[PDB]
Amino acid sequence: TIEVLVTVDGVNFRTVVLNNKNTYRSQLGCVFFNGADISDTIPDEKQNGHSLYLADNLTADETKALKELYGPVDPTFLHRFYSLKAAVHGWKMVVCDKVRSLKLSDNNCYLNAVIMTLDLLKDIKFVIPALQHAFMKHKGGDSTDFIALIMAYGNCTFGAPDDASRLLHTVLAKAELCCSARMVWREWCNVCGIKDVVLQGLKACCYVGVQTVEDLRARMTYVCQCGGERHRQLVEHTTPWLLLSGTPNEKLVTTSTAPDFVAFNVFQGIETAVGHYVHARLKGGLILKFDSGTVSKTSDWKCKVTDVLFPGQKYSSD
Amino acid sequence: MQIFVKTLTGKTITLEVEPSDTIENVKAKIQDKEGIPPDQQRLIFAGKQLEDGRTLSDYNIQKESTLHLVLRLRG
Ligand SMILES: [Zn+2]
Repeated sequence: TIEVLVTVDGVNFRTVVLNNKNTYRSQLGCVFFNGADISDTIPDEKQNGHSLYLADNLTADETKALKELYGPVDPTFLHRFYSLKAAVHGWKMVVCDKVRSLKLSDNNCYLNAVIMTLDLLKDIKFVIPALQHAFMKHKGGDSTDFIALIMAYGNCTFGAPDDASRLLHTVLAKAELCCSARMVWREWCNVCGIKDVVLQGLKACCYVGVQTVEDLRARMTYVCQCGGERHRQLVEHTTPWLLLSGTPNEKLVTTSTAPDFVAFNVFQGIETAVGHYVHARLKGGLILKFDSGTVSKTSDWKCKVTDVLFPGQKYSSD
Repeated sequence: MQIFVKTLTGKTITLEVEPSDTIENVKAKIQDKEGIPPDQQRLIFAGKQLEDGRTLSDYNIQKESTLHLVLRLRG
């Protein structure tokens, strides 16, 4: 018989004794030793002195610590995170032209688009400790934990291609601004009346449905609660940066009089099959195409853009 | 209550839903009407992406609101 440790946060442990007549799964549950799923083996000796990592069948105190560390999560979040964290150990962050990027492997080009876009967002942090922990860790040269986390939260499967925008906004939904930003919408209906709506924080910096600032400021039209025509228009907006996102749209990106945006992401291929993501920025007077480990620095591109990042905002409707 | 879902075709369909209904629950109803799996559905409301775990009332989605269906890409 052996005696091992059990943790879920890497801080609080509990001593557990398991018999060699039944496996970990039937005695203790899903566990990871040295970054490997040993939850179907028989207790040995090198683990009879070190610690494990539980994933299911937690205690009331562990579940408590889980919520403090990981926030409200899926019942399988722990298992998937351990599995992914081990799987993405082989990945590496290169330094393509004074910018870092995720090297292409196991269909992770979509993750490259997300991270490289995240790295361009000023003054942001995360509510969830583990996420913020892994984030600051990422800023310093090791990004294994952070990558595995955002894959875990976005329910990304290792090796499978996925949506960059979808993951980016799922991540930002768990982030907050370390500064201030406001967004004022004027809604009006000829029957019900004029109503101003104010948005403040990170939510004021992101919008899905448009890709040009002009379209964001254009009068929008939808249905009021009464059934009649309702309208909406941005009349005040101040942010450190503006992230616009929409369906892949084929634009003629030219650096001849470079447009307002600083960076943008591109979806290549057909959107019904499996395509390819390329992160692009604007350095100097030329375009920089970052292809998950590569740096093409041509000055013109006819491509299908997805996410478009703009600088700080300052707008009033006169 | 009644909400609208701008589909991929360009048409608008109409769903009868409750404020307590989860985003996933809505996606299930969209599946039965449009034939699109919930996994490959992205619902957008006034610029905000609707995360699965939440509900309609969570995102302040009341009657006659319009959700936008966007196809989930594979890159
Ligand atoms: Zn009205």
